[PDB]
Amino acid sequence: ELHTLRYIRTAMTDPGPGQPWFVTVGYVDGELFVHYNSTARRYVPRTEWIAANTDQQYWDGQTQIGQLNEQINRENLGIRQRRYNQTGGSHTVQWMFGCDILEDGTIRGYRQSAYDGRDFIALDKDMKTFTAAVPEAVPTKRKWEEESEPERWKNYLEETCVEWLRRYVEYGKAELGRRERPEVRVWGKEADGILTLSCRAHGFYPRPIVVSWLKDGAVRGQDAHSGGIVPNGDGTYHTWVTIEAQPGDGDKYQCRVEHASLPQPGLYSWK
Amino acid sequence: IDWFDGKD
Amino acid sequence: DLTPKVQVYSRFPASAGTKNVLNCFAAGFHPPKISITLMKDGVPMEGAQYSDMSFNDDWTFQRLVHADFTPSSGSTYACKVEHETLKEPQVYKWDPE
Repeated sequence: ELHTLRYIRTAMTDPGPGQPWFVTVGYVDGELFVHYNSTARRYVPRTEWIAANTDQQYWDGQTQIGQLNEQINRENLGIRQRRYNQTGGSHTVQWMFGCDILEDGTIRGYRQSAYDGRDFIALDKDMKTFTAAVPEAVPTKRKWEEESEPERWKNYLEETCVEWLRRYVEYGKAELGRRERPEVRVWGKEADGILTLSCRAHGFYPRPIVVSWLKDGAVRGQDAHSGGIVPNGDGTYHTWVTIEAQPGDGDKYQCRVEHASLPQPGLYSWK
Repeated sequence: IDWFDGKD
Repeated sequence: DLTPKVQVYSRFPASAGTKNVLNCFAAGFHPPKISITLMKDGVPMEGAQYSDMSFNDDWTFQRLVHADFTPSSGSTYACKVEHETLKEPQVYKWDPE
């Protein structure tokens, strides 16, 4: 803890070429563990631990939950387009929901939706009502509140979501609690007369990390540029920070990498 | 676990 | 700005004659439809995985393509991206370093 469970849903009129129009993927503590799409018509494990700690019930049920959501989302695409007076084109429904369990026993939840990449509607903090982000979502607010949708999502988020998240974290404790050391490389090709120094951490886990440039031993932040944290294909991450120097001042710069996996912070020069 | 959406 | 923000990077720091994985990560875009091709010398490579996709809290989509490979001496690797928010395909060259 903190521990998180997150589901994100995409429903699109224009995927497109050999791509599924409907997808749902689940993440525990920010890592992919579950996948469903309209081509497969099947939920599948994406980590060894989820597969090893569930029975066939789990997959057959989730699969049919996925197939059900597929029909509901087909209609919702239709409904939102009509609200927006659309008769064609690329459009998308997005759902994003889940729960957090904070180290302190306190939980959190959120249920929010977008249309064409913009806020459409969401359950509000007290989980008693929905707040439409656009006028087109107003009839939806009215309908759901008449149908006691908020209460139904209060239960899912505060009980169902949390209880299952407890099971998941327990299943994949070892995997989620592991550490993987980044290999770091510093490099500086140039031209146009500027020495561009780059420092890259490869395959670190968990996610959090610090990669900084030092100039005369002093951290040169204001002007280093980061690509942020981007994922590898194996549940590890990558980051890449650059800085331009004089061609010759190269020897004055050092990249420093701090990570939980490291015996000591890495400190590396160019060349 | 995943859960079912309501109808818009 | 809803154009794809692309980075090309290898799983491991690259080495002469060493097996690796080439990654292309596109982020911050909409609509989700996108074309992302890993390329060796202006031609597609072999065996490309696409996930997930997913999106951020701001609802912008992201997509990762990765493929097993060994960097060949004298070869140029790059990620070719096509998305409707751009006039023409974008080509992001990989730096072997």
